[PDB]
Amino acid sequence: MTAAEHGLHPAEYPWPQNGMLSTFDHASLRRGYQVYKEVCAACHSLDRIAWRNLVGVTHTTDEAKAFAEELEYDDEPDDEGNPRKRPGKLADYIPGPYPNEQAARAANQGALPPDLSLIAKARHGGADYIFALLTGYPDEPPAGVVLAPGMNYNPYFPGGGIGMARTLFDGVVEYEDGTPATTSQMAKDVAAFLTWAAEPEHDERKKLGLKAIIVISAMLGLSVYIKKFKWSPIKNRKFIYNPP
Amino acid sequence: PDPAIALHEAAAEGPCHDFKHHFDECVERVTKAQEAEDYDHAEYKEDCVEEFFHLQHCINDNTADKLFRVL
Amino acid sequence: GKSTYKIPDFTPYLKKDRNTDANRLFSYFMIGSFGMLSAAGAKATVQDFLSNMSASADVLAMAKVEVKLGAIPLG
Amino acid sequence: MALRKKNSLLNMANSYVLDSPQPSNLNYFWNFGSLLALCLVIQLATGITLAMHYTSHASLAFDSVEHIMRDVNFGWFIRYAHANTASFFFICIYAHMGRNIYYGSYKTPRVLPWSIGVIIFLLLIITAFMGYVLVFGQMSLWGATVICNLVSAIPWLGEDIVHFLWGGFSVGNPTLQRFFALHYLMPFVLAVFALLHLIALHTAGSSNPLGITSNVDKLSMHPYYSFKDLITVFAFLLMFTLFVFFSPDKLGHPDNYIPANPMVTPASIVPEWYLLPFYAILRAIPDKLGGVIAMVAAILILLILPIVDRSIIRGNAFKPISKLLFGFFICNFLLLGVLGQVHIEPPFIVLGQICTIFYFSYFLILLPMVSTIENIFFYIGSL
Amino acid sequence: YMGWWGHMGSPPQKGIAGYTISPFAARPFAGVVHAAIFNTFRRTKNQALFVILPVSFFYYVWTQASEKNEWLYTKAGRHELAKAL
Amino acid sequence: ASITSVVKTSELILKSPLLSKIVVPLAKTYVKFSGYRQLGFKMNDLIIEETPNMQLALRRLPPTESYDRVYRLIRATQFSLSHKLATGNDITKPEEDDHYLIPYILDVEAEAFEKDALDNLEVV
Amino acid sequence: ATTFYNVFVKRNSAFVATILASAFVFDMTFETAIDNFWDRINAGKQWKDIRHKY
Ligand code: HEC
Ligand code: HEM
Ligand code: HEM
Ligand SMILES: CCCCCCCCCCCCO[C@@H]1O[C@H](CO)[C@@H](O[C@H]2O[C@H](CO)[C@@H](O)[C@H](O)[C@H]2O)[C@H](O)[C@H]1O
Ligand SMILES: CCCCCCCCCCCCO[C@@H]1O[C@H](CO)[C@@H](O[C@H]2O[C@H](CO)[C@@H](O)[C@H](O)[C@H]2O)[C@H](O)[C@H]1O
Repeated sequence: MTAAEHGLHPAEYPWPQNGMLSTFDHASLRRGYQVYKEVCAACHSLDRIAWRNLVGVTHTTDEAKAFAEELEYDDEPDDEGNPRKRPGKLADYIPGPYPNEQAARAANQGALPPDLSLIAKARHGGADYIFALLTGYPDEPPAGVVLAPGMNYNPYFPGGGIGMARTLFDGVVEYEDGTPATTSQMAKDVAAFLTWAAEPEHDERKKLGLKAIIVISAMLGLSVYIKKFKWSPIKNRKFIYNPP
Repeated sequence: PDPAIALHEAAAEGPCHDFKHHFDECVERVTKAQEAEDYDHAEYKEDCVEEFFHLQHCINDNTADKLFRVL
Repeated sequence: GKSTYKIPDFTPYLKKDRNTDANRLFSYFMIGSFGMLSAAGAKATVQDFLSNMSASADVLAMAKVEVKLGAIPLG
Repeated sequence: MALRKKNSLLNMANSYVLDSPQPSNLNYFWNFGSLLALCLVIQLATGITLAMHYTSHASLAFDSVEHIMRDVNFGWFIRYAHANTASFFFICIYAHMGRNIYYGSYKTPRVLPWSIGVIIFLLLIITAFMGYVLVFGQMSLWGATVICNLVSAIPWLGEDIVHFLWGGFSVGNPTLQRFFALHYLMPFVLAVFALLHLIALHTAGSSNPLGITSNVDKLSMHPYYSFKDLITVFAFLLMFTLFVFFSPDKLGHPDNYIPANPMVTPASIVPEWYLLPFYAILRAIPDKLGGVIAMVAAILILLILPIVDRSIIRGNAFKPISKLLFGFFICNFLLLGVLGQVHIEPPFIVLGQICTIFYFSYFLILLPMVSTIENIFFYIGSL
Repeated sequence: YMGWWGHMGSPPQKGIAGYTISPFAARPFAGVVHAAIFNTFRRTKNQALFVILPVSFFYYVWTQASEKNEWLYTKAGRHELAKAL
Repeated sequence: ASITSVVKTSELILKSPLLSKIVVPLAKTYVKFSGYRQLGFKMNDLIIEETPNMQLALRRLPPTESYDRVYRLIRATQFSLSHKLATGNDITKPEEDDHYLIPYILDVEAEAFEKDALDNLEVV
Repeated sequence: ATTFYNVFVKRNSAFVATILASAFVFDMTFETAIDNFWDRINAGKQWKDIRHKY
């Protein structure tokens, strides 16, 4: 297959979470949530994430309750069996922009924007692919490329023509921590946030792995000593043969 | 402004200059070929995707670490 | 080569202090450490693994029912 | 008389794990048998636990796996342990089978444990294939579709058999629910056959790296091989830890994190890595039925090693030419694996055919010829 | 072809005296450094060709095949690709 | 393959001058690279024994030959488990690599094959 | 060494009790040690480090 059909392979960026002992940067996760909420969430759902998931990762209990309480969710029917709405709770999932696929495609010239909850695991490249894609729209497609109508050129996307246009531009978001919201900074934060959304156990998993590595290595060393200790009578055995 | 704009420009003029030239030459050829008539009824239409990939791959190798250092 | 009463040479391996309590105690320290890490590793493994059967996060979220009181009239 | 010998139940355990007389010179490649037993124990424990949280209905399957990852305490670990140990199971089984082929473990008097072993290997393949479908991601669905359609090649009744397997006209909910029930069962069948091949082996005992009798010099299984097994258990657990905790998705396909969609076809539909050599063999034959037969024959041909090896000596330790041929056979098997996941393009099409011919000619031509000539060289060379 | 302890199926043994010492009396790691360096080197040197020859051959075959495949799917390889299909 | 087969084919080769000129040097190199002599084995110690015919041949070994074979097997097993090679007098020299077992197995197989033939005789 | 052997090692009941008590101590202390070390190598990155802003 041609390189174009594969898509250009994203660079390996030095993410904070790269590194056997490294967690996510939670300040970046919080900023990335804000990019999700203000830019991506217009077209993309994050359906696997509940408000409670943000608590103690990016937000306090009160902030997350406030986000939930601003929305309306379907309640159980009232006593005459008529539909009712309630305010959101921490157990509720973050609601998506569209009621069904047909509505989603109608708003995006036929293309269906995927749910982003697993996108960092569902694409080769992970955070690097998301970062490369969001920052990799050239001003002009390479001479000779004919884009289908409603397609945008992006070399990281296989085949080159993606139905999503460039969306991150310097200062589309105003970060609440005073960080300069440049295209690169926003792409880095939202890629970090999406990686967390795909693998929220990441920080705990790598710490438990460090404990396991240490214990298992010590046990491996001791098991070698013990095996050698027990085998030495066999290894050291000597014979004298006197032919009968 | 976006730190990447300057880093990418510097890498194209510097360590990735040979690749930049090939991309430039390619675009010149393709544009000129599109200008010529009976291009629409040609068998093979050349693009510059390959050259573009070679250049971008090169820029990324010389920039990725620098860019994340200033974010 | 012929006499079986002449023990083959074991001097490359023999410890001088083979009959001492210190000598045995060292090897039991190694065995004991191994048993200790195996016990601590088993305990960790069992506890973390079996915890899958305790109420999951979504179940724990569906507990603690909150009820308003403004809606409820007197009597 | 000691209780471990006198009581019939204790004596069965005793005969297999304690007083069992072993050769005194087994090398570390005799440790894969206990690693395979460990993988089987891990897969049973993790698999039964996943079954407590998984839902086999197609509307909920993929989401139940996400619930395991996200909500169940340690669910991420149990899921990653189960998925990675499936790969480790195949690494250990290829090592165990490679040991058996190099050291002549298939020769008399061990033809029966070897022949039951070949069935164990077939059951492991089926077990792993059904388990992979249960996620119900894109690779799950499309892998099930293409692999189950190979049955359509069976003449006359093939199409009918496929619809019967699927329980419908395509891979869907009926297929997923039956694969769950069979995936749960098949590991128990596998454990029985594993036990059978050991009982069959117990009549001759383990072979050994020199290929000679060990009846002259036996060691108890315990404590010698118990403590030697602990070393490779902890080495395995270190590898397990590195994948499960630090790189849990290295051995997987990202497309399996997209929910199954019968409309969109993924760019490349490949089996899991451990099935790749058999897929390359199937591609090599242009005919559909031809390809299926070749692929099955590639596993069943292991049953003829007892016949085609004409050597008067067991195993390769002392056979320089056989060792070279074995080296080429193994590397060819790895190349077939690689070719199983490339695109169907030049020049890999022809290369796959040449590697397929080499694979079969090992059994049919080279091993019978080389083993015949080495017999003559040992005789003449030592006169 | 295997009996059990006391009747294992060995031909009659006679004339061999076997000697060994207690695990507590021995140094388990005696001669470890010599073994780790010189013994491993000897054992590895004697088996090296049986690994190197097939691995190097099949790696070269792969390398040539993968480089050709890559070249056929470039612009330069258009014509050769057309013939190859 | 039967020892009978191997011995007969070898004798065809040793008869042909051309064939022996090219095969005998190869066979000697093969034996050197095989390396069984470096564990103190003789070639015949390596022959598979778990067969009725071979068990009968081994029972017919003279007691001395039998006791020496047991020692070579035990000694080689101890070299194998220690990852050492024979040194000095433990290495089998080419002149010691005698076919002590071949005559016994050839007689066992001779009778076994005659019995198979005679089980299929047809009175003419 | 004799004393230590006689008290903690000679009886297997005592040996196993000492091993289990040591495993209990190891488990608690290792937990605390790793927790602190993990917090130091990942300093300023964790929620506990930024929580004070909110
Ligand atoms: C107004 C529309 C719109 C906005 C805003 C938007 N997207 Fe998308 N996105 C799409 C559409 C449509 C697709 C599907 C494109 C296709 O498949 O051709 C898509 C696809 C993607 C993909 C998958 C590309 C692939 O490999 O399949 C990722 C990742 C993505 N978007 C992330 C983002 C992130 C991160 C943001 C913003 C911070 C974002 N999107 C903003 C419409 C949008
Ligand atoms: C030899 C034993 C086994 C092997 C090789 C095996 C293999 C597999 C594989 C490859 C998968 C797909 C894993 C993934 O990528 O997510 C899987 C999934 C699964 N297996 Fe097994 N398995 C075995 C035993 C069992 C047993 C005994 C059960 C008992 C029910 C079981 C239950 C499951 C379940 C519920 C899933 C789906 C959830 C998931 O994907 O994690 N497995 N298995
Ligand atoms: C679940 C999978 C398996 C398990 C748990 C298993 C376990 C074992 C064990 C414990 C032994 C004795 C120790 C050893 O030699 O390693 C052994 C020996 C053997 N196994 Fe397996 N095995 C499995 C699969 C296979 C397969 C697939 C084959 C063959 C294709 C096979 C063929 C043999 C043979 C021939 C022996 C005797 C080898 C010898 O000692 O010379 N086994 N197996
Ligand atoms: C053979 C079985 C014998 C009966 C034994 C019964 C064991 C069943 C008890 C399950 C106990 C789980 O108990 C609970 O475990 C988890 C780890 O799993 C601990 O959790 C602690 O470590 C984990 C990682 O290990 C972190 O995710 C967590 O933030 C931390 O608090 C809790 O502090 C503890 O209260
Ligand atoms: C490896 C998993 C551990 C569990 C063990 C497997 C359970 C099922 C094994 C039972 C199958 C019967 O297995 C059979 O048992 C008897 C006694 O137990 C063994 O008999 C062997 O040991 C006993 C004494 O130990 C002797 O009387 C006998 O001469 C000898 O052959 C057989 O060699 C074995 O083939």
